[PDB]
Amino acid sequence: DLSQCDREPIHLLGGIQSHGVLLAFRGPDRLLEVVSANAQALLGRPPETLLGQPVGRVLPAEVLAQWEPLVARGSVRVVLPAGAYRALLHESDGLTVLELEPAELQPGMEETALEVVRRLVSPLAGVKGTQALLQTAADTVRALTGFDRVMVYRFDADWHGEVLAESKRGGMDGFLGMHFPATDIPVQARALYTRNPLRLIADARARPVPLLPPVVPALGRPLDLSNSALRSVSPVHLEYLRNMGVGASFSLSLLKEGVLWGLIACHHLEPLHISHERRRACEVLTQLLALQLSAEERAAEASEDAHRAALLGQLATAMGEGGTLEEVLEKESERVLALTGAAGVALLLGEEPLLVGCTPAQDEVEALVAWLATQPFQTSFHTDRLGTVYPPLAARADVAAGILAVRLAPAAARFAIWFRPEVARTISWAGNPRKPAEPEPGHQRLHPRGSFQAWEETVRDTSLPWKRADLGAAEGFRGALV
Amino acid sequence: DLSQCDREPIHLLGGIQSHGVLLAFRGPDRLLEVVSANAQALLGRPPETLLGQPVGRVLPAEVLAQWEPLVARGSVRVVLPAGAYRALLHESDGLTVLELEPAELQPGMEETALEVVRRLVSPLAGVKGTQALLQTAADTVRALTGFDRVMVYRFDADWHGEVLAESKRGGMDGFLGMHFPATDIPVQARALYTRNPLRLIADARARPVPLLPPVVPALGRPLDLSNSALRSVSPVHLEYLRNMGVGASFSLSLLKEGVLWGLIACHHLEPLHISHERRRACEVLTQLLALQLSAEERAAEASEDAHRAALLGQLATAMGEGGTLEEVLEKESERVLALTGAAGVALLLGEEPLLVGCTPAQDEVEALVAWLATQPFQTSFHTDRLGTVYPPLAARADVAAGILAVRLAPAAARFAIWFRPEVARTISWAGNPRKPAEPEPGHQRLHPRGSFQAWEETVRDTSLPWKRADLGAAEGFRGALV
Ligand SMILES: *CCC1=C(Cc2[nH]c(Cc3[nH]c(CC4=NC(=O)C(C=C)=C4C)c(C)c3CCC(=O)O)c(CCC(=O)O)c2C)NC(=O)[C@H]1C
Ligand SMILES: *CCC1=C(Cc2[nH]c(Cc3[nH]c(CC4=NC(=O)C(C=C)=C4C)c(C)c3CCC(=O)O)c(CCC(=O)O)c2C)NC(=O)[C@H]1C
Repeated sequence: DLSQCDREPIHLLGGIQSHGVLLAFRGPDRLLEVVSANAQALLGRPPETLLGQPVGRVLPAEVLAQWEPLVARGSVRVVLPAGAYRALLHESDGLTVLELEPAELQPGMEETALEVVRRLVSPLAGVKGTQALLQTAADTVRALTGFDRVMVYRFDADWHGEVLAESKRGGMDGFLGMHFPATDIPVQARALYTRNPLRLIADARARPVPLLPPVVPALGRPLDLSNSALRSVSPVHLEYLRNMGVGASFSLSLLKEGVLWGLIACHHLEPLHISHERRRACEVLTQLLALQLSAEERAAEASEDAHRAALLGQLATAMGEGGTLEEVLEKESERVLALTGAAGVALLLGEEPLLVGCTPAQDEVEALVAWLATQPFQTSFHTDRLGTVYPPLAARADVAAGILAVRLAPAAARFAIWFRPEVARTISWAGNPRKPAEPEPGHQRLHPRGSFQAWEETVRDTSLPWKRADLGAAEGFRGALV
Repeated sequence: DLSQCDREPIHLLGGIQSHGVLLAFRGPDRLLEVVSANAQALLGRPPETLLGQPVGRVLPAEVLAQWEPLVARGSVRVVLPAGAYRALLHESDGLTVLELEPAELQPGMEETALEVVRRLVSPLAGVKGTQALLQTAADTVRALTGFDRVMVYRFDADWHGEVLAESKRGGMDGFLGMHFPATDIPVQARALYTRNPLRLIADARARPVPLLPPVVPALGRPLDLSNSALRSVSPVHLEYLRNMGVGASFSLSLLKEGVLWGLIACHHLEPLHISHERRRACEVLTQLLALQLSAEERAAEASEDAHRAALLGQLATAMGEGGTLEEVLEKESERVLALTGAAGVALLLGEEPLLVGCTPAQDEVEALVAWLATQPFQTSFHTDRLGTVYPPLAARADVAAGILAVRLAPAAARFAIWFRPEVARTISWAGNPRKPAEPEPGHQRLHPRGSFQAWEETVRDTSLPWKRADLGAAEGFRGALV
């Protein structure tokens, strides 16, 4: 259900967080289009005052002369009196928006950065697990920027998600694992993330400063301030940081193959600044988890479906050692129950069901196969909510929860299905998971939570997942029987 | 192993490189043991002289401070007068050694080092080949190292291999797709390569130079300068250079998962040098493609094994429809002869076999199992040399070149086998491999082979090797034939 958590158009508000410089260019005489109320404490003149006029009469040697390589390169180094700010510019509406903001100072970066990166890619990164991949990312970002707590909050199925890391200064709180809403990083904000990796809400205690003059003439709405290394970000997300204990919340975003995954998310007690170049090399490490993820949750399969096949290669040479349908589906479906580690399986190869492991009684099954000739799939329907499809076989939530359809033939109920059950689970939310975002009488003006204190919920009457190798252990066993 | 190339004790050989100054202080109260030849140049005295004399009673004030921060840190920033170098050390045989050796002249070395990490990484890399993947990185090695000819090359099957990547400058003789030996980086090299990537012969033409006193007081032979940086080399490797465009080598490990997937040398037309940090930068990137093409085989497998589920599926729902095997197979033949990377096929199910496609004569299909049942296997026998281990069929470079077996019922002579042609496939060999290195009258000191021109090896035999997602389509079939 779309809501104004999603609705509300967070690219175009009134640009930028108060340490910036947007001076923007309709046409070939540059000309100053959308300026910045905060433009008098760099430059020397007020903005209004050169809003109508060229970059001949605006920019100083420093930034101006390297307006050439701006185009050429993407980044340049204006080192004008105030110290050393950045620049960064792309095309907008009819706009060559020069951005521009503070610079890094230390040679650290390469040396710091590197010693850091070779942590997150050693001789063999994954000797004791994937947690140890996840975490180092966390460790290194919090130790590469210089922070307190960070995390690995990944989305799942619902676009829900949970934090899967922690590195800290013994004396904050956290959010260690705890599942907490899908009504946070919503579709308009977290789809602008496939596009615009990195954020910097930082001294997100302070106020947002406007542009000039609100509507960027021609267009109608504000600018398009989405691709801009500065976005002042919404209230709805900042009223909420203020209840959380955040001057700055960084968030370094993620992806492997043209899908999201989760974020990085660095909380800090007071507010901090990270440079174009080094929240760009933040990006180079969040990028570097998304590989070694891809790599060997992939390769895990290969390895881990040899040790599956051997269990097929066993129940195959059974086949080889004397015609014995029933009796050799009996013994080597200890090894079938364990193909997909489960508690049973009933088979309908014509007669009744020689049904073996730890499942329901014939009566129930027979009522199940009929009902299952009613459902629409090419080979194998599976479910992990046995009530949510066929609630006759609810109360069997203790040995049933999912089944593994394989139609052994066309216009027939010839089959085999098995019985995977319910499991504890304490996915723990950051307050009652029902109410995530709660407002005042009318329902147009809504605010944050103000909570996060481990209100538990019990994912229950559920089951496990169905790893690529389950689905695939079946289509090989189709051919076995035929 | 094999011939005066054989034995040579290539590490413990004394003799170092002339821009660095190796020397260790054995003993507890840390006392200068053996000093290195052209040891002064930086050290101000005659080498021999100060052969007793504690840590720093000898080597300056400057380094005496630094003495402390390298015990702890591995690496320090020494700076005497003569531009002045920095030692990276270890503890390579009871004594614990200097490697006092140049520096980074300009803080770009790192600047560059990081951004060429980006070229070889951005998610959307390897999206126009893996020839290109490999190459893309290889292009950003050479970008740093300065060098004038980079390789990146793989050892196939044997411990031979072929230059399968280039990237030279102008008028540079090139091995683009060219090919050469095994007796180059021989047994001795690697065992030494797996533990420390990197080797540098930089004035590869300037002559080594002793280090007093060729054999260690309390041990026997020359040092054992195994792990080091201004070592030298078997007096032969830099020897099979003086008869090439020899600049100075620079080679790396790509130890892929466990084993040595090859390496990547680069030489100039004359002298160069690179630094401790720029070496490590070298190192870091060969870890890279290595990790990269691990993640690519380990992937494109997963693609194949899923790709021929959806084949098999097709197959089994021919298999479970009509009258009998011979009938269903007639068409589905072509579909199974698309599985063992499909070439041809047998099918000895008792009766006179079957030929479904391209095959030889029913006699030769029986005279195979006559041989096969007499010799070993639990199942199956991909030999692509099928005309040598079994030459009754030693002329079938049309119809059969290897085969694929499968025990259909085990302890019983029913198989189901695959014919798989010879394949003409040009090979441009470098000089004559019937000349690894021509020796002198005696056969006891070898100089090398001093020519390397295009050498044709159009082979007729072998057969496009069966892989995992090849071979792998068989375990299932064992199960199918029943
Ligand atoms: C009615 C809409 C609502 C918004 C708007 C909104 N939500 C987000 C996303 C967001 N939420 C969190 C929470 C959080 N605390 C942590 O420690 C971590 C990670 C471990 C998370 C995810 C985060 C971090 C984010 C976005 C990442 C970030 O905040 O840096 C956003 C994104 C902000 C934007 O404008 O881009 C918006 C706009 N918030 C609500 O509660 C509801 C009302
Ligand atoms: C009779 C014994 C022989 C030796 C002894 C020997 N050779 C080497 C070095 C070596 N050869 C190659 C191959 C190679 N890599 C490339 O990129 C190219 C083309 C430009 C070629 C031909 C390599 C890579 C190496 C070592 C890499 C390097 O140069 O650093 C060594 C290694 C000595 C050491 O480990 O320090 C030994 C001991 N070589 C012969 O050909 C025969 C005569």
